[PDB]
Amino acid sequence: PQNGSGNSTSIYLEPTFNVPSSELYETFLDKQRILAWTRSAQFFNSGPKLETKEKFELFGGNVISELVSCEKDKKLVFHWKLKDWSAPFNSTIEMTFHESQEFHETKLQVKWTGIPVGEEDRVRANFEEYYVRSIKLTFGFGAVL
Amino acid sequence: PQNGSGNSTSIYLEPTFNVPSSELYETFLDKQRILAWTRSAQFFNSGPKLETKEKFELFGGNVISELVSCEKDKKLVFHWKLKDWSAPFNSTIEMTFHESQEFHETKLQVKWTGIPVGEEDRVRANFEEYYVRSIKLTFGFGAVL
Amino acid sequence: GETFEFQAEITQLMSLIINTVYSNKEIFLRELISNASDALDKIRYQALSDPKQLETEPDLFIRITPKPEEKVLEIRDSGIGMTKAELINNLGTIAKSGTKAFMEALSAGADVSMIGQFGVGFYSLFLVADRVQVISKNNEDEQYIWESNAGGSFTVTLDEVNERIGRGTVLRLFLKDDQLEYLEEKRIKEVIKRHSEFVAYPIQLLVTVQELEELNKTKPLWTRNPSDITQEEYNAFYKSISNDWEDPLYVKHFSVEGQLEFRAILFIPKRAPFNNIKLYVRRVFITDEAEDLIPEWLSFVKGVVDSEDLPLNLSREMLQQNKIMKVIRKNIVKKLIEAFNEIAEDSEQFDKFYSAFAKNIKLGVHEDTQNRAALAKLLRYNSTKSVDELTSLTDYVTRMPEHQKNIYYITGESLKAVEKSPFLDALKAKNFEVLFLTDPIDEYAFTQLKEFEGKTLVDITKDFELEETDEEKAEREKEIKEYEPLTKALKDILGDQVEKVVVSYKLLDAPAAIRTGQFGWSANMERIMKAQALRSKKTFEISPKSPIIKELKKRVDEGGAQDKTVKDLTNLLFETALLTSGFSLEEPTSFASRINRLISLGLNID
Amino acid sequence: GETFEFQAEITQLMSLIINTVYSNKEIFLRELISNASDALDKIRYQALSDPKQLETEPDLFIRITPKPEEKVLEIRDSGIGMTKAELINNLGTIAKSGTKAFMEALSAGADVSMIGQFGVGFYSLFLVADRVQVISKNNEDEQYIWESNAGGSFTVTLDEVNERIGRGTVLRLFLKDDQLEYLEEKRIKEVIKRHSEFVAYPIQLLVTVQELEELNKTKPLWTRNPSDITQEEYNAFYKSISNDWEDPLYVKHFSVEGQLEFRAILFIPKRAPFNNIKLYVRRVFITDEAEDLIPEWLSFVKGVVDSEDLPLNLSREMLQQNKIMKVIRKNIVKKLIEAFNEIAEDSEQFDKFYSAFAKNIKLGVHEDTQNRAALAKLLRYNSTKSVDELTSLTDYVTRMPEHQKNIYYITGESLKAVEKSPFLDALKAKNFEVLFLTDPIDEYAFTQLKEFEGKTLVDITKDFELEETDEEKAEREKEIKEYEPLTKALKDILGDQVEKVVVSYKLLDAPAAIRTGQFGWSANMERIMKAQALRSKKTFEISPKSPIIKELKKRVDEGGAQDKTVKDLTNLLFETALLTSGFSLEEPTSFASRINRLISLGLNID
Ligand SMILES: Nc1ncnc2c1ncn2[C@@H]1O[C@H](COP(=O)(O)OP(=O)(O)NP(=O)(O)O)[C@@H](O)[C@H]1O
Ligand SMILES: Nc1ncnc2c1ncn2[C@@H]1O[C@H](COP(=O)(O)OP(=O)(O)NP(=O)(O)O)[C@@H](O)[C@H]1O
Ligand SMILES: [K+]
Ligand SMILES: [K+]
Ligand SMILES: [Mg+2]
Ligand SMILES: [Mg+2]
Repeated sequence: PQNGSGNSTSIYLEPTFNVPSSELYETFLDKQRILAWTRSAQFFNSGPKLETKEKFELFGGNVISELVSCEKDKKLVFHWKLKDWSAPFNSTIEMTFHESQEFHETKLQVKWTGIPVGEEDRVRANFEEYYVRSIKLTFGFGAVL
Repeated sequence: PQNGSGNSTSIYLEPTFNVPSSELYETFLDKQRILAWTRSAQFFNSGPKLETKEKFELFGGNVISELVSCEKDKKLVFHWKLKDWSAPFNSTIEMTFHESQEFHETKLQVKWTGIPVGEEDRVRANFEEYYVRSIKLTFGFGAVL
Repeated sequence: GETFEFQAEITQLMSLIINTVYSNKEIFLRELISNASDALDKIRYQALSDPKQLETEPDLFIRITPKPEEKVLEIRDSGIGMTKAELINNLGTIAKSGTKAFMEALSAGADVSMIGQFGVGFYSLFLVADRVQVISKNNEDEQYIWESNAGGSFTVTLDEVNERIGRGTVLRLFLKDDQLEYLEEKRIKEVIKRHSEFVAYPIQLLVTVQELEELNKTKPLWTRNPSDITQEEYNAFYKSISNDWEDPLYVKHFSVEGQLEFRAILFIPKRAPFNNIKLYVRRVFITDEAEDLIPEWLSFVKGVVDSEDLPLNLSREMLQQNKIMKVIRKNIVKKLIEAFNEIAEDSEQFDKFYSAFAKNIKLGVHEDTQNRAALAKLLRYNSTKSVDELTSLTDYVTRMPEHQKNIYYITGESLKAVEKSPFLDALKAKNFEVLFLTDPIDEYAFTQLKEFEGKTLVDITKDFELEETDEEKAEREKEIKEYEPLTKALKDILGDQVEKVVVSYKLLDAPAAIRTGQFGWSANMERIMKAQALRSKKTFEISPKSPIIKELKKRVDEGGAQDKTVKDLTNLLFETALLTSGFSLEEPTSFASRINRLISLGLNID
Repeated sequence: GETFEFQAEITQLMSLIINTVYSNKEIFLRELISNASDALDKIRYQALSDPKQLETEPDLFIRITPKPEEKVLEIRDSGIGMTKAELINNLGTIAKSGTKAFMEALSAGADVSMIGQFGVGFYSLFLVADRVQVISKNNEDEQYIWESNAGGSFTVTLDEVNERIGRGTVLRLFLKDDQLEYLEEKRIKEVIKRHSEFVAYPIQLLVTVQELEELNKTKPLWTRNPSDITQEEYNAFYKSISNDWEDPLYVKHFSVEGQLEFRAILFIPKRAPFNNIKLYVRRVFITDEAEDLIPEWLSFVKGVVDSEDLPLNLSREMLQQNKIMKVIRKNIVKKLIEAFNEIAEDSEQFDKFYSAFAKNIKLGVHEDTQNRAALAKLLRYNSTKSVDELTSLTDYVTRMPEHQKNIYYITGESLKAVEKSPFLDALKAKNFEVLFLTDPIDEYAFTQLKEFEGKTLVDITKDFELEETDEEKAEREKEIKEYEPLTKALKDILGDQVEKVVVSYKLLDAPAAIRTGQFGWSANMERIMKAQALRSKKTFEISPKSPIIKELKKRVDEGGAQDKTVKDLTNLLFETALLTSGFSLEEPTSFASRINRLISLGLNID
């Protein structure tokens, strides 16, 4: 048969952060604050905040992301793709904010689609460490234990 | 062959404490200071400090010890015994103090004898918990993490 | 096509069963005791129907005779024994278990529960011995000798040189030249106290005159009902399964029946070190390294778990991956949750349990999400209405007035620092009880719980609002705009040290204090995060009813908002209130220098 | 006498090798892929002497074609293939390994290293399949079908309906109804990524349009020459053994060729993970749960270890206890200690390494002893002469004057608090460099080291004696008794808060300071112990030349030892020294009340 790649899959994560949606939304856009919880960033635009259809490399250039669509403190859509992945593979992260004023927290519903079947646990095991725990430790958005 | 028991064995411990040999010597004799790191002690004599040929129960009465010989800040000889042990089994524990002036520490060489062969590793693992780490965490005679 | 039956290479299968099955080589004593225990159960099952089977050997025991001068470790039992055919069919055939056939031939409903069910455990003795000289004797056969050296064949000869035994099997093991450690006294007792400690039959050991010492004095308590077991028997059982020198604080002995039948005797110690749960199948220790059996936060309890339906490994050193683990894991937590409630029913016994395992109860509220509400009822803390005795969260909501809708608490480094905290005078005036949190792990549990019986957990150190009358709010809002030039003046002085300076009416006596920002780490949490050896926004608030702040109000009216002399006080008052709220003091030398200048003024020196 | 050869019950041995061993069911793919790898090695060894053996099929691959329509998991390879006689002897006999026999027939100096050495790995497929149809085809025989139902016999029929393959074996695995999870793409790739990721031969997988995807694209690097591997190839290899997204910081690829020959490619990540070292035997993943393999403080290191002479068990999931893993533990630490030295030779590369694993290096100095002196060379800290850049303990001794015999350091909560501590001016007058310890794990390493190159580690926060001349010691002793009535007066005021009040000349710019003592915990140590989630003595010192203490000397000369005014300033100066020395106040409320009184009189508030 012909040589090719495999199909894709999708995962769902729901981390809870002790921070309002006004500050958590700026965490994923402020380049000076993105470099804090990532320790490695490569922005190609001189703008201070991320814009639509703006590409940027993270973690020594291995993580390529691009902001496609975003609403004011409510929606965040990124075109996440790993450098180890092949050319046709490309994923899309859909972040939805579920801030609850009763407990003073925000549960960021993340609907991640487009990841390969062989990497659905790789990008998930690193998300709770490079995206969830890294923000909760650098900015202190909740106790880590 | 008639029903009886087994032979005895001996061990050797030398834990390092961050306390002068004079102050560590008073820790094993002062009744008010013994209850700090033991949390359970029953003394039978009226004296405020331990004396020679004086029996006392520790840890709810399961540990029966007796001070039989001691020198001024240098030697501490007891008669350690467990309630679970048989009648002929009466262990003898010897504590020799060695103070290190250049490092400001005290290595308590323990020459323990008379321990049954079956209860050798039992009284050795608990000695680091009920005697070594109990004193270091109560009076601050060592850094335990 | 042609059909062929499966075959086995005997010369190569023997090397696999012996060398490449068991991780350790000391388990050979465990299996030979298990084989002796099964043989004693066979002759005992026949004794219930015929008492004459025990006339030859009345006593049932397992004797071990080490011989250092002969390099021989004898293991003698008084079981049913093996006849001439059993030494060839049962003992001579790999994977043939005569014990398994005995359990299937007996009547349905027998009380016996034998151990051997595979048929390859006997060959484990060759890991430490080159040649074996098993001697057997049955009531319905003569005495024979089963000699083998783990080779391709074995030899069975009529015994005409050894002593005439009544009934049982004598296993003479000629140990290897590099396995002579099993001839000592301590090494034999170490293996028995690890794998064959709770054998139903007495295990005798010949130690040096010659005497016999029993190595299994302590009998298993999971074979008896909890109603006929005394308290002292649980103390000796706990001091045998664990090396602890103290009696257990509480004992939970339960038994689950139905689809899954297992018994467990869980003990609660009297202290904490700052796995423990053993597994027993067929009265034989299997393993104690199953961390999935019990949660990590609940790993302070000890005890054993007895079961008979577990799919044990061929080596019997562990068990296969199965869905039964989480079923037993659920029943262990369910019974220990109820076990903690039985201790909570008492006052003196629960005082020792909470003072010794305060960390473990609070870790379950942080980690576990299913029993978080059940563990919240076990928490005990101090409060403004309970200074000496520890109060619970259930007793807290009973004293809450009709208008109070939240549970207020406070964290800090010590109890003396929070009992006189400047944040309590506001709630004590409104008769609102405030809990006291003094351990570093308290805030980690209150951050996950966030609610108890519908009441929201509110930290008074963080920013929060209290309800008040509409007449009182109209009088406070008009007072804020009066202090508005003063609040903005203190912002330019402190700069970025605080987010903002606002008037606060939750401070009566204290001149000023620094709050948090309703989000992130509090004043105490950041102190814990920066103190871990292996591992936010603040708001400055002033009290308008204090003579110090009232004096600062007239200073900015005369044109002293940017005055030099007032900066020495407002910066000192800010860093002083940081110590009362629990924040870290940056550059303590500059704080002490400004204090030394005021001390010099008190001593009339410049 | 009567000699009998050992036998094996077929109907019982077949169950002991399926439902009692192989605790995990996903390892059936690990054995079939490995068996296909051995077959490809046999046909490759024959190609060196006869190239015509590969004319039937030139490609060497292992193809897996799932068929959910008929519930069959087909595994096809192009190996050497089995004849009709080999399907009965090598495949139909338990514990019979035709691969093991091929290794013994290799010529002198062979380089091929085959995997199969037991003869029971083939029967593992019955864990998930009820019946298998093994279709083999050899160049020296016809194409046959090996069918069995895991019962007591198997059927060998001539193939007349399946595909006429050129060379290799096709295994039709009719998976069980409860084991249909292995028919999906995600589950198959999960097993290959876990066990058979580094197979030398390409592993093809049919992904449904029908297309093929190679699963083992990342070839192993331990077979290649370390000097011939580029840096980018180590980065791609690190992304496969670990799920990390960052490129490795440093790579240590060594090979020991002593009595125990093994390869190991140890990687150093860029960020701390707060096992990681995998074990491979003949290109097959064995386990990653080796306890003694790597120390606790060294767990941050990642990589794999490939060995050949390891005691694999029947399940091939763990190693036997043969007292050999401590040798690998010694060589791993030996090479990683030298690996850290090579990073220290580079300035920028060590800054990235030390900033990421600062606590990991200091943790080894606490527990490890044999390499405690080697890890001391890696410690970097700030000091009075190295405020900007970091300095090592070796460079510290080079800057020590000829009359300095001790290494001075200071602990604290932060760097800004220790750079201006009043304990530095005593050593700055002597031109003595003092290290700065800002991490909670710093003191745990210095308490176990206690000496570096013969120089004793002395903490300046603790009591210590500084060298002085006879001309100055006669002046100090003359002034100590002058302040003796003052030191005793300050003792009755504080009471049991301090043990004694001693006139200290190691304080220049500060009026007073507090030291814990000579032994026991320091000021910062007790603060860390009282702040851990899972979890004293004080000596008061005053400066005799400060204007505050000198002004207090005349206070007691006028009978003011018990004066009401001196008590407020003494307690204020005492608690102020607690903040500069690193202690915690007993109650911040009372400390703020005394400050608010001085602020009131500073504003002339009556
Ligand atoms: N000491 C003994 N006395 C009498 N019969 C024995 C003794 N040891 C072994 N046998 C017999 O020999 C058979 C073989 O047992 P063995 O090879 O040890 O495996 P098993 O005990 O039957 N099953 P397992 O323990 O799981 O390996 C047993 O079933 C008994 O019938
Ligand atoms: N896919 C295959 N192609 C050709 N021959 C095979 C294949 N699988 C197995 N064989 C042959 O069948 C024999 C039996 O192998 P098997 O029962 O799988 O155990 P083993 O691989 O030999 N040793 P082990 O892997 O440790 O269990 C092998 O030695 C080969 O000669
Ligand atoms: K047998
Ligand atoms: K085979
Ligand atoms: Mg057996
Ligand atoms: Mg195999």
